Formats: sequence, C-alpha cells, structure tokens
Amino acid sequence: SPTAAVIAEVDELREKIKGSRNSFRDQSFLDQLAQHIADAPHLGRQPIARALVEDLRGYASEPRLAAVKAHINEERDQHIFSLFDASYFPSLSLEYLTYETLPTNPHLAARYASPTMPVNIIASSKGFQSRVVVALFPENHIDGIQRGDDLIFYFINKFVERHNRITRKMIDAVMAEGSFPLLRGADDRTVEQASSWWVRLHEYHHRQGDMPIPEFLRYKKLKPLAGLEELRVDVSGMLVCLNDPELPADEARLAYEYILSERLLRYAVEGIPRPNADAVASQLLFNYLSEHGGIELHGGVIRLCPELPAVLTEFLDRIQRIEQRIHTTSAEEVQQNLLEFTNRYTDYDPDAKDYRHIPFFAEIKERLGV
Amino acid sequence: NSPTAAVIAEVDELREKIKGSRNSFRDQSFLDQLAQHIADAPHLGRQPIARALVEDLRGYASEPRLAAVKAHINEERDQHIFSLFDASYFPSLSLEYLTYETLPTNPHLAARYASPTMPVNIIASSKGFQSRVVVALFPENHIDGIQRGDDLIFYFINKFVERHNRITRKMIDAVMAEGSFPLLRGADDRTVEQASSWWVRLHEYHHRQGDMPIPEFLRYKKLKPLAGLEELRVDVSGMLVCLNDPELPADEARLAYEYILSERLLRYAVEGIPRPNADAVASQLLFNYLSEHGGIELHGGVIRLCPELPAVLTEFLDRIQRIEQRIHTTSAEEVQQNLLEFTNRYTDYDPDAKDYRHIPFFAEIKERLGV
Ligand SMILES: [Fe+2]
Ligand SMILES: [Fe+2]
Repeated sequence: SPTAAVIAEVDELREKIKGSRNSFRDQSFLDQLAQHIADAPHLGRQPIARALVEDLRGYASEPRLAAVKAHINEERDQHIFSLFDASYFPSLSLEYLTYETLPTNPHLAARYASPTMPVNIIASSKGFQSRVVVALFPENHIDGIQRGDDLIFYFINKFVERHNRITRKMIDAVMAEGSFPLLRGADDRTVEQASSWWVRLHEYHHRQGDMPIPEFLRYKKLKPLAGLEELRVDVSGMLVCLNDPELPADEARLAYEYILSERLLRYAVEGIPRPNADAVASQLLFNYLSEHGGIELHGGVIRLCPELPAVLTEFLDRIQRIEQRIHTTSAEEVQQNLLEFTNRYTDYDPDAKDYRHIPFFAEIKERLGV
Repeated sequence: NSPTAAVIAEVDELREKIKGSRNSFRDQSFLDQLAQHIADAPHLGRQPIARALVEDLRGYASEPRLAAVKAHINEERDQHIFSLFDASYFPSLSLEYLTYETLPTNPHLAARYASPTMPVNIIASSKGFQSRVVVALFPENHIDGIQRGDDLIFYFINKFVERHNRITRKMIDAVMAEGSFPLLRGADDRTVEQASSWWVRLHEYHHRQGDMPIPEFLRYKKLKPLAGLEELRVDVSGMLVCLNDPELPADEARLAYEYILSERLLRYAVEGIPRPNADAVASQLLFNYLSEHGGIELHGGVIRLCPELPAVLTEFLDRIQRIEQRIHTTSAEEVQQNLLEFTNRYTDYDPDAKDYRHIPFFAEIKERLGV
C-alpha cells in the first residue's frame, strides 16, 4: 500500500533515531533527520513531510513547527506527521498517522465549541500504537507551543477498545441490572458516537469556570487535583447531556450513560499499586454519591438512585463553591480546600502523602483483574 | 481430598460471610459471633491455633491483642497461620488460614545476620492469601496492629519465585548483555528459592541497621521516593554482604548477589502504572547512578555490568550513609530533603505534579515487554 510504504519508511527512521532524544533540537541532528525524510521515496513526497522538513531545517532560527501545524490545523488532508516530545506519551518520537473524522451534532459543536477533533486512527507508525497514546495535543510537538485554536485530537477507536475491554465487564459485574440500558450490547459505532460527545464536552468545560486550564494548569497537576479537574469537566458534561434540551434526546442519554459508566467504573480502578489521578477523583465521586444519596450499594452492586441528577448538581456546585474563592483567596488556599474535600471521600495516607484504592474497588480489581 | 482442604473450606466460607463487616472487625458483638462460629466449625475448631484465636477474640474488649495466636505462631507450635487481619496494603486479607513449609538456611547467614524472618512456601491457604499482592505477612497485619522486635515475619518465597520466572527472566533475556547473570541462567526453582530466601533474610536484617533504621524512622521513610530508597539501601547492603563476607559459601553467595542485583536492576525498575511505584523510583535512581558513575554501560539499549560494579555499589551505599549520618547533627526533616535531592538528581521528577515518571529507558521496556 502507498500509505503502508510511507509508514514503513517512518518506522525505519524512528528506529534509527531512537536513543537520540537528547539531540532532537540540535541542528546537526535535525539537518540529518530532515535529509533522510526528504529522501524517503514515499514519505518524502507527502505535502505534510515537505512541511516538516522545512520546519526542521529552519529550527535553529525559528524553534517551532509552523508549517506542520498550519497544515494540520487547516485539515489540508487527514495525515499527521511530526517530531514529538511529550513526557507522558514517551513512545512518540518521529510519528505518522492517517485519521478519519466522525459525525458531529450541529448544536453540540456550536453551543459547546472547541478545536476538538474526535477521530479514528486508520494507520500509524509504531509510537502511535501504544495504548497510552489516546490523544495528541499541540504542545506534544517538539516546539512545545499550544495556542487556543490549535486542533486537539482524540483517538476514539482507542476509547471504544477500552470501553469494550474494561467498562463492559465492569458494568456486568458491579452495576445493578438496568443501570445502563442504552449501553447494553451497543455496537462500536454507538459507543463511538457517545465517546465523541464526551471528548467535545470535556475539552469545552476545561476552559469554563473560575480556575480554567491552561490558565490554572500548574495548580492542577498534583495527583488528586489533576483527577478532580478531569472529574469537574466530566460531571459538567453529564449534566449538559441531562439538561440541554436542544441536544438530540437519544444521543444525549447515550452520552450521559457513557460518561457516568466510565467515571464510575473504568476510571475508578486505574493505577497499580496505587490509584492514579483519575481513580482518586472517581473514588471521591463514588463515596460522595454514596454518602449523599445518589447511589446505593445492594449486595456489592451499585444502584443508580433516581435522585442522581440532583446529587450530581450538588457535587459540581460544591466544586464550584471551592473554586469561586480564587477571587478572594490565593490559588494555594483553593488547592488546600480542594485537597481537603478530596481527602474526606478517599483513602489518603498522610505519612505516604498518597492514596490507596478504597476497598470497594480494590476488591473489584482483584476479582476482575482490572 | 485433604483434611487441610476441609479446614480451609470452612475458613473460606466464614471469610465470605464476614466480608462486608470490616468496620465491625473490632466490635465485640461481632467478635463474639465470629469466635463462636470458629469454635463450632467441624474441622477448623479442632485446631490449637483456632482455639487460641477464639480465646483472643473473646477477650478483645478488655485486651485488644491477639497474644495467644501470636505466641503459637512465634513459637512455631505447628506450621499453621490463622488470624483476623486488617492490613491496608493487603486488602484481600480478612479471616485467613495457611500452612507453610520452611526453607533450608545457611548457618553462618542465620547467625551473623540474625532476625526473626521466616522465608517459607505456602502449601495451602484461604482465598485472601492467594492474591498476588500478598507477598509477606507482618505482625501488625493482625487486627491488633502490634509489632514486637522479636515477632516472626513471613515472606512467601514461592510468590517471589513466581515473579522471577514471569518477569525477571524475560527482562534478563531482553535487556541484559549475554553472560550478565550466568548463575541465574536456566536455574531451577529450587535454586532461585534459595537465593530469594537469602535476599529476604539479608533484607530484614539490614532494615534494622544504620543511622535511620526502621521501625524507629518509619514515618520519615513512607514518602514514595524515600520508601523506595530504603528498600534499595538494604538490598545494596545485601549485595555487598554476598560479595564481601568470605564465611558464606561462594557459589551460594554469588547466586544470591545475582538474584538481588537482577531483581533491583530489572523487575523492580518497571513496577507501577502509570507512574513508577516506590521501588521503581529507587531502582531507576540506581540505574542512572550506576550509568553515570561507571558501574554499568548501555550499548544499543542493552545493559553491560561493568567489572568495577562492586566498587560503584560500595560508593552508592557510602553516599546514602553519608546523607543518613547527618541525623546526628540535623533534623530528620533535613535528612529527608537531602535524600530527596539525591533521588531527584537521578530520576524523572515532575515538580508541578510532585511525583515521578518512568525514565524513558524503562518506559520503553514496559511498552516492549508488557511489564
Ligand atoms: Fe482532560
Ligand atoms: Fe523492606
């Protein structure tokens, strides 16, 4: 295949430059890399590759990838190709992918607008095949720049895969029957649509409220606070799906079931031996809802209470009341108050200054191997 | 099918009924009913250790202590362990039972590096002990939460043999230069079990040595990088003993050295998802220190152990001990910050997250091998 020849050429160069990450911004390296890219019989003739070669050859005087990002942001085609350095996506160096876009609801894209691209990866180099790489952000390029209107990509096929591997088995085992009826047996296109709604609502709400990111990002990287921010925007997404009447009723309920099931189940067991950021926040949600009448435990199984929408509003309101005090107190004091809220509903070890999976989800992890 | 399998069936069934009652595990109303159920169990209730627990549980309201059970266990009246457990890092354990077999020990090792350590294989056990998380059992894991300096500490060597077979061997083949661990190459389970038992005996002994031993300084060594650094301090101490103590059999000591080194350099280095755990942070500190100070070399992504590695290991231990020695003239909090500074020089510490990332070398190995 012609695209398969291109990607085979990318993987071979990637293999040659692995172990050269310390010189990814050194011009002698970039000059050589650019030359090998230009001479690749198939890769080198791609328009996106013309752009990268140009950016790299000019990097000594202009350290950014403007021609590459212009191509990508303008969607000149559906190929992405660049040199990457994202510490949380370590598999990414020289990488290539082709994507396909997904259907989009007009009201959703208009009322909750953001430069979000929910896409499926069709083909890709080796670095993009890691299960860790679920998205691609503009600062992940070696230049490290992000602008408000740079496109952000979410690889929806990977979230479908995660839903079918973890969430479904968790729904069967942990939820009371009838908890997520639209999700039962739903095909991959159905899950795809719901996941695409989730990422659009997610990125939009990151920018809303009194401590939005990127502005307050450096105050929201502590494990419990990073998770809480992810939870804040997804609870907002859930409530949008429940409350905004201009969204199609069937797709809106489906997306609500998706976001809630992901936040309640899949995210709640992430991380070994300790919960990661998302899991701490999901365990905060679990215990908050239990204590405030939004869910109930019957026979080791979770029942969703009819009052759940009101308890979700209560929970988001609570987060927003803490964040609102940024106007009258320091960011550090809000941090302490968000931490104090989290620790009331999670298993925090004050000597380790870290968290343990609450027993409910520790048992589930043991039972299901998740 | 087995009298022990009948006993365990009773424990497992009693375990199931009291799951969901952990908050009542010290409530005397619960304890009377648990004790009564244990006493009335047809096979379990006959056991001396079960009579000891019933006695302990019935008196808990006035003496919250499992003295009779622990006396039985610490005196090795038989090879059975049975108690009610509450260990936050071993969440599978509630009412549990196991039978063990001890392992042979080198006499010089056991005398010169003495500690109340019991390297054992689990023969049969209740469900809680079957979790791969449960690799050991400490005295404070019982509901009474007490540990005495001479309480026996158990390590389940069969699970460490399992982990070495499933992870370490695969990492040796893929990551080390050939010839790196010649004695461990194709060693049978009996051989690995022997080295592992040496590892745990030296490990527990050295925990108690130095200027900031545990348990005395335990609450200063629970932060992730410091907890890992303390595991690494005692295991490097163990490596050096195997290389330097001439009264240990040479063949067995080198095998044990290979085992401790391979475990710390490889298996522990990849622990934790998405971030390294305590052990992995310290193991990556060791990797980078050794790389930068001439103890190992990387050639095309494969590790070569330098002949100078004994001297670099001594230098590394000497450096930890220089930092810890200042406990005598500064606060434990000041020593903590210097241990952190030392660690962060050689690990990938994200200062905004206040946590660590797997260094790229081991991040790629996790991706490649699924470890
Ligand atoms: Fe996010
Ligand atoms: Fe230890």
